Amino acid sequence: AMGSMERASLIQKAKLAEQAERYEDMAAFMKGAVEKGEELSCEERNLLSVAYKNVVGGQRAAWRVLSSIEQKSNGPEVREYREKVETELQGVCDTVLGLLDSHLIKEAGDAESRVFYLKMKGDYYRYLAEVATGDDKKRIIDSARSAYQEAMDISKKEMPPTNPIRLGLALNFSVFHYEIANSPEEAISLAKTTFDEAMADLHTLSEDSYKDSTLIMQLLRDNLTLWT
Amino acid sequence: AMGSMERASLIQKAKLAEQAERYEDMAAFMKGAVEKGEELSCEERNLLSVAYKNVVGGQRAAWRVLSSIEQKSNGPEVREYREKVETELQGVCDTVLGLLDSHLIKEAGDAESRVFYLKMKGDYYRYLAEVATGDDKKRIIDSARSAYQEAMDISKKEMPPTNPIRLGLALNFSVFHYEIANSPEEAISLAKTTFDEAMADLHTLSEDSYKDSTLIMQLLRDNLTLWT
Amino acid sequence: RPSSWRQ
Amino acid sequence: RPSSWRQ
Ligand SMILES: *Cc1ccc(-n2ccnc2-c2cccc(*)c2)cc1OC
Ligand SMILES: *Cc1ccc(-n2ccnc2-c2cccc(*)c2)cc1OC
Ligand SMILES: [Ca+2]
Ligand SMILES: [Ca+2]
Ligand SMILES: [Ca+2]
Ligand SMILES: [Ca+2]
Ligand SMILES: [Ca+2]
Ligand SMILES: [Ca+2]
Ligand SMILES: [Cl-]
Ligand SMILES: [Cl-]
Repeated sequence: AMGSMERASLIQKAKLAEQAERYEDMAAFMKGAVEKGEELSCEERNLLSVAYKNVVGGQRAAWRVLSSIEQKSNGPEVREYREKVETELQGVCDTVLGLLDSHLIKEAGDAESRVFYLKMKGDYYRYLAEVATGDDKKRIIDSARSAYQEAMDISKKEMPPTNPIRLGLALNFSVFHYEIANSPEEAISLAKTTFDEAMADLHTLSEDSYKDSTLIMQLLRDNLTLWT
Repeated sequence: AMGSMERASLIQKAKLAEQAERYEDMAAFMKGAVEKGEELSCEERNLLSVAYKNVVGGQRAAWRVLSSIEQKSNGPEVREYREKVETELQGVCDTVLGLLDSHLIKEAGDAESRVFYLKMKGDYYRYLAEVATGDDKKRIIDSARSAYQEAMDISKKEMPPTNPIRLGLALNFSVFHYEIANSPEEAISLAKTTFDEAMADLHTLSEDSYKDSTLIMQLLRDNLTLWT
Repeated sequence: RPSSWRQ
Repeated sequence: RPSSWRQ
């Protein structure tokens, strides 16, 4: 749909859509930018992530409302409408995963880009896993696990423990363990070890980097407080 | 799009969409219900209004963000994207106005339904007027004025001064005078007279009706405080 | 900036 | 109920 717009114009309009809180537009613009075939800059990767995180976040919140209504109920309308929202959510996840597979991940050579995209792949398989109930649900869960695990291996080799991407990845992998994999002890261990190793590296950081890292450490702490 | 779904199922799903805060879905369901060709109940009219008010409200907020960015700017991207949002907003307003014209208003015989639909017609012409800049802008403004005026004439003849529809209509017509028609004195006079005449009728109301009416009187008071 | 009817 | 990464 965006094939006739300049890459730079798509990026400019994604930023405008973000300011207008028009996240569906933002995602379509960033999808078009990705499909230009060039690698994404750090800022552009963040725009891609913000756009789709907000779109799928609204779908997930709606699915949870409807799933809760459906559970209390057991006509076909509640199930039908939950299925409609669920199908739309799966479509958005498939779109993101398709962008990562064609061809963001294979062209991502630097640790910051490769870990970023593999974290995204884990996240969107995780969102698929949240609604999965059929023959492929175990494979969906393992696909999330595998993507997160590769990202973790690279991040531990190539990034400092305070790196915000590394911290956000560990945060989300810990949520995967707690919420999806039924592994709360793994979730807690990962969050604690991530927090403690970041704490011990804060002394190396500038004031601005310190603020970036401690913000995400607080989310790890919030989860540990919820879980223990 | 909704021609194959039962009217009652469309209404049920509109209520589910409201709970899920899925207002675009809610509007599409209520559009389908209207297109069944039967008159709408009081509750159904409220669902129709809530759905489209939320959809166009998001579009208006986005248009204002983009128009403000565009004004500070003076490439084509900001103007192009403002135009895109503007066209989508005009499309939603045209859809609502088309439902009112085919055939909600002509079948609305009771004061509560007829005033409700004419207030809606005034509102959606008002939203068109907010973005209008061409040859037809004066006609758009007069179309809003004419719809509001007919609704006011009926409401003053057929409804008590505390009736919530009558109060919401007067509130919105006063906003039309202040924001669209460049008639702040008319806006203030209307809001004051509406507030005072409702105040003098509160003694006739039950506790629940009193709460309904005083809630909208407070919006009139908030505007008078902003304007004086 | 002024309030129109809202829920 | 737990927090995943958010802005
Ligand atoms: C998943 C994730 C984790 C951290 C960040 N982040 C925090 C502060 N700065 C960043 C960042 C911005 C742009 C590129 C890389 C990191 C962002 C995340 O996802 C967007
Ligand atoms: C425009 C408007 C004004 C008032 C109400 N309202 C307030 C309290 N109850 C109502 C109402 C609900 C359903 C039908 C008629 C009035 C609602 C408005 O628009 C929905
Ligand atoms: Ca080009
Ligand atoms: Ca399904
Ligand atoms: Ca590369
Ligand atoms: Ca039928
Ligand atoms: Ca235009
Ligand atoms: Ca009738
Ligand atoms: Cl449905
Ligand atoms: Cl555009």
